[PDB]
Amino acid sequence: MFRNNYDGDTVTFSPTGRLFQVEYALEAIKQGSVTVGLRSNTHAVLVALKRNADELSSYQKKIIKCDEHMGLSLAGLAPDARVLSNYLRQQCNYSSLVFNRKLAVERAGHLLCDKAQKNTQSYGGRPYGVGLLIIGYDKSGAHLLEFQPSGNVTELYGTAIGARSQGAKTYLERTLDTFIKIDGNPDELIKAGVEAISQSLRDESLTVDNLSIAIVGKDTPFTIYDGEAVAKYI
Amino acid sequence: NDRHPLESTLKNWETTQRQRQMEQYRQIFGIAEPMKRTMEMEIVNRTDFNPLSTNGSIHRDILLNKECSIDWEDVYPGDVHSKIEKQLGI
Amino acid sequence: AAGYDRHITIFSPEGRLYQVEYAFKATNQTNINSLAVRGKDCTVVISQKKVPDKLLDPTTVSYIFCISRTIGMVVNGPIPDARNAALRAKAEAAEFRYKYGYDMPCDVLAKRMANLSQIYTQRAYMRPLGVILTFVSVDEELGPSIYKTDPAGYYVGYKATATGPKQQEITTNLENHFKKSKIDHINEESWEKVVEFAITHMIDALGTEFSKNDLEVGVATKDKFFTLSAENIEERLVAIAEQD
Amino acid sequence: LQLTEEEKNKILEFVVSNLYNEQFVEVRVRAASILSDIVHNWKEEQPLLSLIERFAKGLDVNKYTSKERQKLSKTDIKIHGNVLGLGAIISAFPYVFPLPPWIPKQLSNLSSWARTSGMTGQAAKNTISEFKKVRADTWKFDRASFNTEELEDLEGVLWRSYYA
Amino acid sequence: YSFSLTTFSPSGKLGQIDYALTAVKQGVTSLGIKATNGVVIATEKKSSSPLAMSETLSKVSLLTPDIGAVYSGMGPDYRVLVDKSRKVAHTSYKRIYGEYPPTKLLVSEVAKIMQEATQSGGVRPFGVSLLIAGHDEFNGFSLYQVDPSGSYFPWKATAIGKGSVAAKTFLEKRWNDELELEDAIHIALLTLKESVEGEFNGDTIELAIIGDENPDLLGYTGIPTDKGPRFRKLTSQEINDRLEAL
Amino acid sequence: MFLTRSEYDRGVSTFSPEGRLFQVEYSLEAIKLGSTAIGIATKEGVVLGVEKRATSPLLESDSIEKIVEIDRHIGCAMSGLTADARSMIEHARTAAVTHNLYYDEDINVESLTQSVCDLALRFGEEERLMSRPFGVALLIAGHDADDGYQLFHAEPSGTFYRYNAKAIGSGSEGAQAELLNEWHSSLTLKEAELLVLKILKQVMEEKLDENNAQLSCITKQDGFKIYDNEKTAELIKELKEKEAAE
Amino acid sequence: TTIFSPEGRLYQVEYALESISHAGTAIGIMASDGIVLAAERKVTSTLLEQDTSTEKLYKLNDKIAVAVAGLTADAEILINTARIHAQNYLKTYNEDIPVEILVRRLSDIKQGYTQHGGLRPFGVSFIYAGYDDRYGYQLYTSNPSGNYTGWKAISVGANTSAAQTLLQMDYKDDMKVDDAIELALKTLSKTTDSSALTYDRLEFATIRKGANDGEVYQKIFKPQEIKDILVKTGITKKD
Amino acid sequence: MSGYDRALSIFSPDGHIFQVEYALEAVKRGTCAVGVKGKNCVVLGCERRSTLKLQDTRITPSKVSKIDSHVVLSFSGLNADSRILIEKARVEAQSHRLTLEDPVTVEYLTRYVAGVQQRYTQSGGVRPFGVSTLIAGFDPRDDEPKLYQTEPSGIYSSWSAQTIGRNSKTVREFLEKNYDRKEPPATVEECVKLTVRSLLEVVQTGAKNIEITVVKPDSDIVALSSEEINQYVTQIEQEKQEQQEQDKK
Amino acid sequence: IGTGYDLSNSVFSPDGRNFQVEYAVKAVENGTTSIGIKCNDGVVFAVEKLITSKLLVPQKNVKIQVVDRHIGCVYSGLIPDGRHLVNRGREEAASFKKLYKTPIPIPAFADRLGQYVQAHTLYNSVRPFGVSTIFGGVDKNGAHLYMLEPSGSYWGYKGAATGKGRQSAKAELEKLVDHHPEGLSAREAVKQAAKIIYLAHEDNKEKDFELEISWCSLSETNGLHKFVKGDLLQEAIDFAQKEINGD
Repeated sequence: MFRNNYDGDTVTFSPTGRLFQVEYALEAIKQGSVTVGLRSNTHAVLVALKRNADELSSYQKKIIKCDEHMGLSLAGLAPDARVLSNYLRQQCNYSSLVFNRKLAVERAGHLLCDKAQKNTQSYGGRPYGVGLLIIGYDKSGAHLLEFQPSGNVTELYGTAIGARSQGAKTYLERTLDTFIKIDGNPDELIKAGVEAISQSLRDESLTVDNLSIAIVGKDTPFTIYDGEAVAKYI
Repeated sequence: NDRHPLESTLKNWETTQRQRQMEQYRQIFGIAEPMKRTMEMEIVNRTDFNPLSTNGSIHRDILLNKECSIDWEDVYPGDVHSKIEKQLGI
Repeated sequence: AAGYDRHITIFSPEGRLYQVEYAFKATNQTNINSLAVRGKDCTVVISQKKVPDKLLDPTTVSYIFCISRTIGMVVNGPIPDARNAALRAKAEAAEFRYKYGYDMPCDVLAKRMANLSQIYTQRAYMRPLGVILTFVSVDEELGPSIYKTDPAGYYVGYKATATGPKQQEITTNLENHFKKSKIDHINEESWEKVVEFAITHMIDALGTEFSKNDLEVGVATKDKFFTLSAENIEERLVAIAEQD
Repeated sequence: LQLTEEEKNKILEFVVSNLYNEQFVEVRVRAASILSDIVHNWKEEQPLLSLIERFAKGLDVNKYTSKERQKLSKTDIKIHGNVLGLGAIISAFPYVFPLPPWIPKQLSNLSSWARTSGMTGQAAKNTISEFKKVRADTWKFDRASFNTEELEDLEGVLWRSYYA
Repeated sequence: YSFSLTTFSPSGKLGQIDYALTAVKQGVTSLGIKATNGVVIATEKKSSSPLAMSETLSKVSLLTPDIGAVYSGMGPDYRVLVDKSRKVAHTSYKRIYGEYPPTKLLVSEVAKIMQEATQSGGVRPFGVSLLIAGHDEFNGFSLYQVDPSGSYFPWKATAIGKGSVAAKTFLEKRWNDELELEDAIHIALLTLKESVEGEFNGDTIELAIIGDENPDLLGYTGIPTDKGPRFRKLTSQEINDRLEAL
Repeated sequence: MFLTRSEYDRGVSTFSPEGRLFQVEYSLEAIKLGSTAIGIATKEGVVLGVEKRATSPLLESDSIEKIVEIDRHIGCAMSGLTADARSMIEHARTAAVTHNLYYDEDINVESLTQSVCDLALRFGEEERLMSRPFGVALLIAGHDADDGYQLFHAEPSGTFYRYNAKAIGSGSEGAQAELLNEWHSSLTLKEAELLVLKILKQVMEEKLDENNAQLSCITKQDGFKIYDNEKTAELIKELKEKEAAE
Repeated sequence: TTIFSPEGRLYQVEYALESISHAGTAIGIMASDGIVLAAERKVTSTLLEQDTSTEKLYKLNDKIAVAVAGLTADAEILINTARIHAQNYLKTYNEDIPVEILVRRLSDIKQGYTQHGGLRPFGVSFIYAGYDDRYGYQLYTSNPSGNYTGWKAISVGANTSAAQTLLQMDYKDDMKVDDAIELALKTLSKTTDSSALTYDRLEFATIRKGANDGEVYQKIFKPQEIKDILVKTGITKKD
Repeated sequence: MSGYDRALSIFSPDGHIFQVEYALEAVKRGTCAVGVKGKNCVVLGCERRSTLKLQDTRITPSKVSKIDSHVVLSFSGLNADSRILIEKARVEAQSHRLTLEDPVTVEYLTRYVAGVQQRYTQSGGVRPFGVSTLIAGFDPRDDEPKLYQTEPSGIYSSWSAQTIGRNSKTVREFLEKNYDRKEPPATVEECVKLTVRSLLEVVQTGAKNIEITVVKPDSDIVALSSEEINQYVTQIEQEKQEQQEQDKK
Repeated sequence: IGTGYDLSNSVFSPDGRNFQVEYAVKAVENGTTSIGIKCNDGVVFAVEKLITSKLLVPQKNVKIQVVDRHIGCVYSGLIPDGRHLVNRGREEAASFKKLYKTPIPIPAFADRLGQYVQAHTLYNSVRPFGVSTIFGGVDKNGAHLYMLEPSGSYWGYKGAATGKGRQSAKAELEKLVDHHPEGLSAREAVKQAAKIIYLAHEDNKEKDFELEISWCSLSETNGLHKFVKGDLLQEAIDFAQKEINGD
């Protein structure tokens, strides 16, 4: 009853300048479980809800490490989230070998944009079906990047990605001054994320297995929590 | 080695002269010019397969500026399934 | 819509490449008329300059291109397709001068450019450029010269070729001058009278007077093709206004 | 256009009593797929409101805490048949353009079970995912017939191995 | 990968080549005649404007010093085939045998180029039919036609383009096996006088011959072994003098 | 019945308005059409089993072995066998041996599972992406020093989960319901064998015997072994007396 | 586009076979001491050069010949490939190419143009002829599919069915080359669409032994020699 | 994946009705090819279509094709394709020995053949081969007969007897009654007699249409001539007259 | 009987135009409003930056990009396409500087930038860039300001405006060039740029915003492109406010 002629190929433009396949690639983010990213002046944090397909089934991986100074969460396509995260780790190693720095996370953002925009511009492929929250810390402080798969990115104090994330997003937005100051007490920046992600659970509950937490600021490098590591944070 | 001084130079001459030309066009005209010229050559090479004919192509001699010039390589030149499963990947 | 026949360069039952016929409508997207003529020892190109917005810099609007020392062209069509074809023509002249040890003739550059247009006119994944190229020089072999090239890859010599959406009036006035004068060039010994003659024909054909900033000029003598500035055009407009 | 009102009634209570089959789970899902065909062919609303009431009686409540609503979804044939029966009603309505106001309300009860990670919630995820798929060509017009929180209750239904 | 062009239509026809013969059938006519001691090839020059200088648009072309060509169809397709045909004569045969190829070996090579354009993805077949005419020590004088298919044929006389069926009927009616080169020139000038779209004179008409050797046109003396060009392109004054004998 | 088609169905490398890839999703529905295969992981061994369709007597068994050795510590159950299933398994074999000769130790089962999923993302052998499906469902079972006894459902998508117990082929719903109602972290190897036979009995329609059912387990001590028909028979006899003992 | 019809049959091969079913008739006959090839040529053009040296019939080497039904443009690509293979075998083994090795060589190239979707198949059917020591006089046929078959007498192209019936009733295993001359001319006169057979409409050839023990000789007949076998046979369009 | 199973009516995914199914249709239309094992031989047999009166028999190819001194291949479906499929297998086996100091194993001649067939299925608008094959022989330094079937999809399987092509149901039905896997034909003569009985039920006319190759250990490959298979056909037809006249009424 | 001419990029419609390049400018027409003002010795760039949540990090989300060092760049429409065309420009100028040992002419950076964008209008294997660029700088010939389209068309300008507010912006740019025919100063262009931007934001009055401005003046910033901040920014904000609150 309302057929769209202009959403078959990634290279077509709508008569109104839309790239419909790319806007459909964003609707794949809404297919994942909620992850929340937030930062203070000195720490950035990721907290992620992990699904399973059955009660016998091991929960899905959500946080990935690229280097000691940055990593990411993935609410979108898991097998396509392995393509971007591989390329980001490859670029971290390229920076340590070819330039002897480590890849500042603004520069990591520019490289993900370039790679995703290439998929968005050429025939014989598809847009990436995944949104990334990248967190990192470098000479310019604590950093948090929302990569959206149209080939774009933005510097943000916090955000939520995945199904039912408008709840968690609105809690971060109503509780921002609360998390931006926290600094030298990183466990309250973790509890700030755990309140935010709890708003997207509609009487679902956090459990020791359902939830994963990752933090990267100052000396303490990028680390991930699972099982009882996240029991003190329930 | 025992192998003729000129052999490795003349083996790679056609590739070397075009690779050197594309770097001059990048330098004098910018990245757009060798990006245009490599995509024209890609369309011409990739859409022009015929297992029984190996004698170059008419449009590739126009593109390469070889339409009125003979080398010794043009007067002295040197399985259809094996060609098919190379053109498509095995 | 007839499927692929109208969207790629392939023959209709009739035998029409719709990719080429449509590229000839692209050349009139500028709404610009240009005129070229041969004198005794020069060839001249005059082109209508459109700068409607106050906000443009008229020094950056130009459809006239210097192709080498001795050869130059006007383009009819979109500026992105005119700058692409100018950059090819600059590279083709440079590589000919290296290979053959003498300056690239206008006839040879028009043929070389026309052979490139025949590719896009046969390969289904290549589209013909949306431009007409009007090369002019003073060749030591053919003296003053004019060669025109088009999206179909057909090129031929000329003594007063012109391209534009009002080109038929200019051409019909040129044909009537060459019919009465019977010489195949305008018999002026200096290029100033040739350009003035070429601005008298474009006024008379297009039904409008021109300011010094509403007109363009080209001057191809031996050893130099060059473009006039607005004050050199106004010297000619002043001499036209002094005569009539 | 062949059976009468006593034969279609026998067919209904047979397919509806196959929704509560105590031994087979494949005969409980098969029966929903056929109760959809019975319901699609109804021409008046009073039968459907009474079927909605029968299927909604085991549902449409906060009588269950999340741990009951979860453990009952792994075990309980009664609510399994009621969720399958209500999904059979929802999927009988693929292309009704102005979306009937009972559809958003009953989708709201199913989407409570869709979070419950077992056989009863599976029937609800399948119902909502099939619904969004048929309503994927109308969705800008149908998004107006739901609240903001109801549209979020429709979101996270695909528990596929490649969706994170 | 569903990739080819010029595939078979259910009645056993190639289709795209058929459309390529409709482009040939729309061109300004060209024709050729073989005589006892020479050959003639001829065509009209159609001006895009009377400001065009058709001393620049040659339609009749030298392939080797004893072989000529002319077309009907798309002239751009004919400028590109003629330069490959010239390259072929030198690279395949002159540089191995120190002598130019016959007019059956060069026609086969031109036809092989046009066949490869039918059996391809990515490329349309040519929009030209070529008449190739020439001389060789053992075959003697010859004339051939080549079509978009890559089919080539030996002809006693032929015509191609708009006026071709009326030209071919006149060529059947006038051809006999004892013609000489001055006779064949008159028959060819008569045939173009019926097919002409524009004005008829030495400036609008192209005409070439492969005849006797012309030692004047070799441009150097001292080597009788080298006989000098058989191919000669008639000057516009000769054409006007013969057009006064008409 | 009533039709329920969308416009996004049949899309290759395309997202629906929700993001749904419908080629890989319709491939994941084939886990109901195969012959039944079941896996049960425990602290003692991973018990794999498949229902046999009764063969022509002329078809010799080694042609259709749906429980297979990848390596001494890894094996696949398939619900259906295809050339692509043997392609996945022979890629897994070649991957397991190439790992052992490069890294001097036995492959981790997760890493083998990921390597067969990487084959599926490549579509065999340009950016490797999850757009189209490859092959069939594998239950990959194995044992390694780091992550113990593991059962993986490897899907046509190039993604997988570890399961404690998984059923694939035409018993999937009723089997997985009885598995999740019944599985313990206290299952012994013996009880895992009787559990897989009790599940098999209930789906198979037929009377369960050593000619319609097949068993295996991966054990760390014994390696992978497919079970002898006499051993499945004495286990099936033991199931009969366990239910008669009620 | 080289995809199967739902019966497991190739549309392009069937359309190439429709094309050759119009493409002029050719007969070959294998006598006890030589092979005959004959082909009927639709000369609807007066100005086409008859007494051109070939159109339907061609040499592949010093003891092998072909007749062509189909597109002559397609046939000449295969014919050159076969000529190159015959001389490359002679260069390698110092011995003349066996007929089976060459006929099937052209049957393997023609199958490849039927499998890959970028290639159209070749619209050609070949009636090969030749001698070698491995077998003796051999007559083979090959068609657009890449199928090939051995025969004692065969027709290809137009009017195959009428020609096969006429061959079948008059062919004898012990006949001589001059009986095969007569038979092939009779068959074509009993099959032709044209009112009567004549020397320019006819292409002819033979693969005899001659008088000298080492010889095998392939006279591809010039028009005047064909006029003599015409007037000897009783077809005899004579003054 | 076919017939009457249809949820809310139905619609098609990427799936079953496909190029490989139409290649299976081409295979079924090609002549009947059979193979049976014995105690210490394997016999492959084929249907010739009855040769035309003007066809040349002495040069007509033997339908069963030797790939190597110990391996034999026969087919149903497209002949041109089988010729291209036998060439690849023959050079693959000769290359095996040249690089492995080992003659090709029958199981490697079946995985290779079905393997190359699978690549022409996988992708590219290159079609799959319209061919199904029996591959039979012995490994070197062994006395076990082997017999494999391959299909256009690149699936392959081992059989102690099998049939492919036209009318193969009726042949497989006869083999299931006459081939006992405990006590297979104990002698070559009985193995050949079983293949002649098996083919006699499905061939067009008689001894013209059957042709057989017997493979034995240690490279003893042996085509049987028309005259040898005429004495088998005649002996089987003698036993039919004997069985009929041994009616008791 | 159909219009398949707009589905693909290497195709002319019947009138002889690339409809994908005509749809790619629609992506620019949705973009952020931005302008460049050309002075008597330099170029000013100004942008209205929409702040769709408070979370947007301050002074680190930036719409003005510094190509090379003596050139500035502001773009509108699809943001990923401007980033790609901004990174290629940086490569272009860095190549010229390593080879010719001088900064690239702005007229020459514009030509190399306009040939890369036209190349994506040639082939159906790629789509046009759905972004328009304003770029400009000071070189050895002084001040140049260019604007470049999805089509690859580019010209030099006295002032240029792009994105959503372009109508109101072009009408004010015309008032400037009419009142100041000789040209406006560096400090007069920053004040007047803020006035133009605030007046363009009157289309979207509810969507709160930030103003971001940059120099490239031979006298104020020694010919290098540089950011406008602090007191000169607040002096521009107050001029914009006192003239838009015109009571």
